[PDB]
Amino acid sequence: GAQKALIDNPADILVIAAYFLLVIGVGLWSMCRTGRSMVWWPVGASLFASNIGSGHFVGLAGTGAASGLAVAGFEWNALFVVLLLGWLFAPVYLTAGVITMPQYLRKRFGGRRIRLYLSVLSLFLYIFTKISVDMFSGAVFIQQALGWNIYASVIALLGITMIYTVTGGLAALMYTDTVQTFVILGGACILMGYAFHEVGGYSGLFDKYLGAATSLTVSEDPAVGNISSFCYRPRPDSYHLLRHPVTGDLPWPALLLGLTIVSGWYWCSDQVIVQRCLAGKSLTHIKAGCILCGYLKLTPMFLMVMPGMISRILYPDEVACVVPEVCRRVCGTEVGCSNIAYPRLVVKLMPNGLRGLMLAVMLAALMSSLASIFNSSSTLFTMDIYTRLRPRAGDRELLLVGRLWVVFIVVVSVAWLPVVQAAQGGQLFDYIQAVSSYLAPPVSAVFVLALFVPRVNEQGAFWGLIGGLLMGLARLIPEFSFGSGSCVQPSACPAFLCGVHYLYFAIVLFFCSGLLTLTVSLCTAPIPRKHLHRLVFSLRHSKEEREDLDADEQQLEDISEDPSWARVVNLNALLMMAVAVFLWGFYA
Amino acid sequence: QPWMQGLIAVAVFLVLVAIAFAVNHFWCQ
Ligand SMILES: O=C(CCc1ccc(O)cc1)c1c(O)cc(O)cc1O[C@@H]1O[C@H](CO)[C@@H](O)[C@H](O)[C@H]1O
Repeated sequence: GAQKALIDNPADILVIAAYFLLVIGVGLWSMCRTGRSMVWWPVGASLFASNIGSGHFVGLAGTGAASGLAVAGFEWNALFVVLLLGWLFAPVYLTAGVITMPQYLRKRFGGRRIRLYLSVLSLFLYIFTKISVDMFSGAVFIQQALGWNIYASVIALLGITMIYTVTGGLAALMYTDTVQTFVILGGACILMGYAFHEVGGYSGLFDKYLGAATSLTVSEDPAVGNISSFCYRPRPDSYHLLRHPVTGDLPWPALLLGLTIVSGWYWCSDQVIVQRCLAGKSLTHIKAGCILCGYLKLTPMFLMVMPGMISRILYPDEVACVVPEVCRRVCGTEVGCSNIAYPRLVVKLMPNGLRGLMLAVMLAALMSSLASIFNSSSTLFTMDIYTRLRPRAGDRELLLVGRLWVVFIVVVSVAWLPVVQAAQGGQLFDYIQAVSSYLAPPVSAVFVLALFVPRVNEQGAFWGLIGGLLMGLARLIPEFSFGSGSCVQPSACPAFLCGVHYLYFAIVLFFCSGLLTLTVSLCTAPIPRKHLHRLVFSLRHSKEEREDLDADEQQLEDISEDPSWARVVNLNALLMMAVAVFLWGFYA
Repeated sequence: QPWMQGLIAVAVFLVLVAIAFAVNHFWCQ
């Protein structure tokens, strides 16, 4: 049931089929075939591509189409945070002898409680933030390509995902990941080129976006009424990075002080970020790659965000639709529709042949990303949480419970899929960053206090963590539950709660849980100094043998650099940051 | 103009690094 749709000419059919035959080709080959050593350039480029996933294209273009240029702010916070990985959070995992921040918080506080809690928190942030967002992004791409419901589309994205996993898949990653990322950035550059051609240049985008609004502004359903021009016409400031502190969609204050709290937690504590970061031969290599990955945080603004805007100019009757009836008719959700910006742009601009390659590669990536995250949530669940409940495991038995977990989280993500669909007025970006502002800032506070206040004991961290979840859930649940609605039909939850921007609530939850940590901490017994060495910043150059806190439950450790190459790397970070800041000043 | 706005931003940032280097030299020997 598909005819004379821009994917149904067999140039693109042959190209999509060929690529998902070549990925199973690399995979069955891989099945039968069978910390250091990565250099500045390759380990910079792995950080970049760690965050370029179809979910990013969808959301960052979509929010581009909705709000103008200031989601690009997001990305330019990222490069200052990656620098601070490369300088602050990367040395600490090197000095401590750890890899994971769970391994660090096992050495730093000691108890099985904080490992248990972060593990359960990580399960909720893969169900809410990774699995459901990836399923949703597949659904969107597929709908714009071959009109199909969300539910039918995920049935298919999970069908191809299961036959990715069982036919090699995650074994044959390094080959597939290198080639997927090369042709995503290739495809993205070609399609950007086509978008700026179609709008009539760069001058075209800027002279045409602020008038790009829809013609259909009235609803059959009364109560909605004659829809206001506040809502349907684009925002009067949408060429600027820095917005009003209080009435901005992405307030300046918030972006700076509050994305750091949340982007910080992502770069300090992700499995993939830290696992790819600690592949250098050296801290100099790590630092110089973390400089190159900044130079790759400005490409997305052109590659992802400006195409969202050109998706609004070219296709305003769909991308910028306001009326509850017309939105459902185009994107399947009353609340809005910007989410279709990047996929609609791919289907309708990229010419025959190339079109299928770009759809194939954006789809094989969600196959890989889903398969990665199912494996990762399975180990974490199978080890941390079952072992604790029942440490009597037949490894056969365990491998069942490992497989039965993946069934449960497929189902709970698919259950959650319509909340992700109309999440923040139909803005995937905002939902991702809003979930991560409700759940991250406690952990941000406990890791920035662990590592710079040695007085903070274990009682402290745990109750900081648990007192941050209750404040955070006192807004994350209440908001996904009273609905969020949108511009046309405002929400219902009150602003004693969901008034303020989610990034401002991240700032308050950061400082609040922080003080819980400090106060429970200073009312209990301190950690003795002897089992704190090369864990706190005050004791990183100590050279004194310590009697580890995890060692109580048991009964690549170099930060050297050539100072000539260290002067080189510190120069290149300061040049890159000046370049970044000038690009920010231009688009402020 | 936007390029005036860019040069203002980098000028402020270099001043910010000068405050940081003065802190490291003077208050963090
Ligand atoms: O996709 C890549 C790129 C691999 C690559 C390596 C060298 C190079 O020169 C170009 C590319 C990648 C990575 O470099 C590090 C990772 O740890 C994971 C990677 O794969 C996926 O990256 C997705 C975003 O693109 C992410 O959502 C997903 O979960 C993840 O598995």
